[PDB]
Amino acid sequence: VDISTLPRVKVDLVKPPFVHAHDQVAKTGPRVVEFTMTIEEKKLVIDREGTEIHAMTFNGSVPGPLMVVHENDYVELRLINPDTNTLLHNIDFHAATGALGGGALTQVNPGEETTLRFKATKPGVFVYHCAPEGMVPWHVTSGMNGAIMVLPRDGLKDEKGQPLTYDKIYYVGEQDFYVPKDEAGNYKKYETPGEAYEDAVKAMRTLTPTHIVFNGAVGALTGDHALTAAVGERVLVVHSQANRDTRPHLIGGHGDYVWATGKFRNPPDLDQETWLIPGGTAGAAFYTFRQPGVYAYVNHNLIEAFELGAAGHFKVTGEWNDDLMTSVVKPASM
Amino acid sequence: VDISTLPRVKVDLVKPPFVHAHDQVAKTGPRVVEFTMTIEEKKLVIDREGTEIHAMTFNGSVPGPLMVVHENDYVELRLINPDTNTLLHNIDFHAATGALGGGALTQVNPGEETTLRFKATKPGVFVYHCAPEGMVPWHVTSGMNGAIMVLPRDGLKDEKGQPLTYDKIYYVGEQDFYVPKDEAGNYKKYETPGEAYEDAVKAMRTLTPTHIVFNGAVGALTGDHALTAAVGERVLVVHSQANRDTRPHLIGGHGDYVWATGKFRNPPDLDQETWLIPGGTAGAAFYTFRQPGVYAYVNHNLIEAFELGAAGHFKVTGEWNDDLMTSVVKPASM
Amino acid sequence: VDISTLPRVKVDLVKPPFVHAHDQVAKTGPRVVEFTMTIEEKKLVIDREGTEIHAMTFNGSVPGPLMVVHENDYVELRLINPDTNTLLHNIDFHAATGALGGGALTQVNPGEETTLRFKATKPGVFVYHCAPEGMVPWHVTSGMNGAIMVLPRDGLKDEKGQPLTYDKIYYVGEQDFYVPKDEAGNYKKYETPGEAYEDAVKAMRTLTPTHIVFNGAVGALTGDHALTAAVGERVLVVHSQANRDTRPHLIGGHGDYVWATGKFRNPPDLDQETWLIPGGTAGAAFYTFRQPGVYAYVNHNLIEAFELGAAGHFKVTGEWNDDLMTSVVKPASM
Ligand SMILES: [Cu+2]
Ligand SMILES: [Cu+2]
Ligand SMILES: [Cu+2]
Ligand SMILES: [Cu+2]
Ligand SMILES: [Cu+2]
Ligand SMILES: [Cu+2]
Repeated sequence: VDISTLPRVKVDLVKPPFVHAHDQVAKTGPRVVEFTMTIEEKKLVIDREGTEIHAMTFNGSVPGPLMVVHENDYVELRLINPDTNTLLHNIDFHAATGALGGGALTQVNPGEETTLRFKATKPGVFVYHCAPEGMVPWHVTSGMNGAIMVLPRDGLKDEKGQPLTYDKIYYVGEQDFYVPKDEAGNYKKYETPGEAYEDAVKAMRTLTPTHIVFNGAVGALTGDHALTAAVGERVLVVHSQANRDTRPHLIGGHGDYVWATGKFRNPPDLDQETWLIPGGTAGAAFYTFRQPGVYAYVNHNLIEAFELGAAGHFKVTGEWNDDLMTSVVKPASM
Repeated sequence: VDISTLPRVKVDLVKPPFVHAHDQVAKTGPRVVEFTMTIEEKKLVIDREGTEIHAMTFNGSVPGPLMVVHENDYVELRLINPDTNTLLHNIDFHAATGALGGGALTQVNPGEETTLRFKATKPGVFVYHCAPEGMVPWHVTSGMNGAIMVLPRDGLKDEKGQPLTYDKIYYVGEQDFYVPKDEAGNYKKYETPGEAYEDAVKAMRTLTPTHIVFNGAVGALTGDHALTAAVGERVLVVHSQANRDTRPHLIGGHGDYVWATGKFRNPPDLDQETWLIPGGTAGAAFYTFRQPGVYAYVNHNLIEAFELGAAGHFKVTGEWNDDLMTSVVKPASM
Repeated sequence: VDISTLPRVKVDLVKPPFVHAHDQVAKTGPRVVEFTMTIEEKKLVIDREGTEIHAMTFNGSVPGPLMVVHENDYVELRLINPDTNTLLHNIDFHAATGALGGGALTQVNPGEETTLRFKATKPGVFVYHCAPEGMVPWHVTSGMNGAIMVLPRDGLKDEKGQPLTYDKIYYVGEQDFYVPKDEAGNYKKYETPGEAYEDAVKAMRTLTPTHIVFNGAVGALTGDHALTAAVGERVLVVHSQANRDTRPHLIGGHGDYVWATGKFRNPPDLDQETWLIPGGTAGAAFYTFRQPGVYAYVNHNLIEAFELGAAGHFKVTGEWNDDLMTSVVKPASM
């Protein structure tokens, strides 16, 4: 059908871990869904020590925002590279077919913009990332990645084909950073991107992240920015990792239904404690909360979680179920 | 139903890789299944060189013992921290719902004990581990982890819904250790836990294990402690890894039915050569032996297996099947 | 049935990434399928810098060639170790049952040969590799591994049981090398295998590959050796990794049907962006091309892909579909 005959809808994105408005079950026929993102090179402080890096972002955040469409919609993205940036950038959608996911068509120097359209022919959560030829892992591991969710037109389904409807959704982007270290182990900083590049390559070639964070920094999804839920709410957590495997775990909960490799035509795995999201993938986990209190949500390499940054929190409201768990004898002498 | 009306049964645990007595198919209604574990901080020699570490254990072993219940039983654990220990400990069950898996309710100083109860609402094999706030990966990577199996009340089923009944079960706990090294590469020892802690953190932050072992030491599941089976026996191998991914493989065999991420509501994967158990998970593999002789059971990063310790053996009794395999021409000149 | 009554067919192998002739659906009853491989120790240049290693190969290549049979055929392999080699070698088939996959029966010194037969009782793609007791990871990580495909007798099937027929097949072997480095970071070379062995062990124990390549070298599956396809062709890519996990991704495409852990009795995963092939496994991905142009095929740890070597290309012929993807506004000022 002629694409100029289709409805157009403009999305206004939100910063992760929040997700822009959308309907689970498609309330219209196929649409051209219009998005705009502005690339921002910016300094970011990523840890409690004050370590500051030169991040490369879509729309000012690490991760980039979650885009949401339905299967067989068209995604039309206007990608802007303002002249205040210094580098060449582009975008590759793992949801898309052809031209390196769009990367071959979206190369923008500072001061340029472009508009890409693709048909979202496969349902699932997918990574998107910058990928300039010859500099790909540098851009991705500088934070230049996010995700897109392509919902089935009739929403999510369980392993038996019955509906799964979330009440809340969050997007956790997990980022491995490779901050270059001197021989004593202290981070180096650099005066220009070119002067940094060889030691970024050197740091990356060790394959050992210095930091692994959610939402761009140690502690970002804690305190006043903890995720929230109520007992009995159905929550979908989309989780991406553009470059290394991760093993998400909700401490005190489960993934009731998990698409570990993120593709909704497949039945979910049930009752997961932990699951493996391969580097280069988005996964999604659905959970109905049953207990109030604090939860941690981690990469279950616990060194990565608690020493390198890959941990966030939920604060859950509601009543405690002593049938599901109780302290019979509280800690006491002997 | 009122929990005080339920039967109580006391389990007496056994040391891994053996598993305490149980019935695959539940012979009673739901029960409160009572367990006791005593925490033991102890020196352990982990390799053939004599490297000795200060391990932190549940019940004196690495891994902690396998607990076995059925779905919708209640697990009631008395956790004892004797005054001969020096540290604070607790326990998080990945099988449980709420309070950080129990960790928020089970904090015991030396000289204290506690009793936790939870409902085992989801069937599968699950990790349990110590997780004291601010010291989590140190305790887990000191050996303070084990697993619990929550059987379906009607036992295990194959991908078609027919029964799978094991004749024997073993529990392989796989442990990544991070023994601190000086600049020359030799292990350091320490005089107190506090004096060790920073270099343990430093060692962990390299993300590179020094040792990866089954049942607490290089070679533990070999020789007089090799696993055993007979041709035609059905064996379930439960395998856990609380902190890093592993890729188990039976050299000379297969996983006929594998729950790689350990959750029995899902159909197993058939005919696996190797499978991925993510860090923070227990998996289970069912195999019917068809050939006698020696088998190795490994993490199939073969460096991890054969240089770092992640290898055990089966000794299998019975008759050789030349239809399945034979040497047509034995090795000879030309 | 008496094996001497069965047909014999001799296969003539081809060098990867190509695959010898075969029929998807079995056109005969069960056969003894005869293969010959000659071990070759040889120098190989593995990167653009000219780094040369002493590789250990089956049939002169890294990976060894793909062998193809059907379920319940017998594989009969004549393995030759010419006297021009210096080491002991053998072979373990993950497809086989008993005697360490054949390794216990196939130990050949230089100047010896042997013939092994096994029944291919399970359908899937499987690793094969050398595994001499006490030297296993050295041989495997020197390149001495390949794969075997055991097709179902009625060919491949989708998640619904309908046929999947490929038009083309390729075999990508992915190799992690551990070239020993001095303290300055430069590669060492060695005068004999014995003089190399300790530092190979030392290099392996770091767990950090120096190189991760497809088809034996950086860039091997590019340029005049890029993989090829046409729009509308159905392609199966078999991918093995004998020692470390990998996360394959077709840049600009998908895995339409993926057996990530390689075993065809299981339904494939649909619509994958990226998938996890555990170390010690072969996986297979089926894709129907929809767009022409250049694709990259990578391990989606992009550092591993673009800095360490784990990247190849497809060149795809045919017409561009602007409905699936188009540049609406090409990159331009503002
Ligand atoms: Cu960029
Ligand atoms: Cu990508
Ligand atoms: Cu502890
Ligand atoms: Cu845990
Ligand atoms: Cu060899
Ligand atoms: Cu193997």
